[PDB]
Amino acid sequence: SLINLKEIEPQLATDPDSAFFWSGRTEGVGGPDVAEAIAKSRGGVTLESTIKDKNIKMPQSIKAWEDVSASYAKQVSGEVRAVVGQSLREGNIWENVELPRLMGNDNVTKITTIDPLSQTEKVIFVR
Repeated sequence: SLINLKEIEPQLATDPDSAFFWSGRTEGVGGPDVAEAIAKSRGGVTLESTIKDKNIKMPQSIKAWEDVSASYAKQVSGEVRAVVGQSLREGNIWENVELPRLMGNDNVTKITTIDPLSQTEKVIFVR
């Protein structure tokens, strides 16, 4: 592996009701920077903003991101928000790594999606 997962994991923990996820684009609008803007404008964080703001060094590159994404998902609690576009990439981390671990996270109480362009919301899970 390209990273030292065991020492990074504690830094991926998030405050309750603060974690955001994201995937895809709608009419070409989306991606990690748009998700971070939506998240921070609403008082929350993303995986990328956590990595940047907690100064975690990230690049085998795909495996590193999968491991950190899974750890981030495992450590959230409360209400979760996800900026999910209409156009998703086959194999994306949100559907293949993160959302299954959110479903397996007994502390997740709600998942709400937000479109990256319109910001229309949909509740997709209530536990």
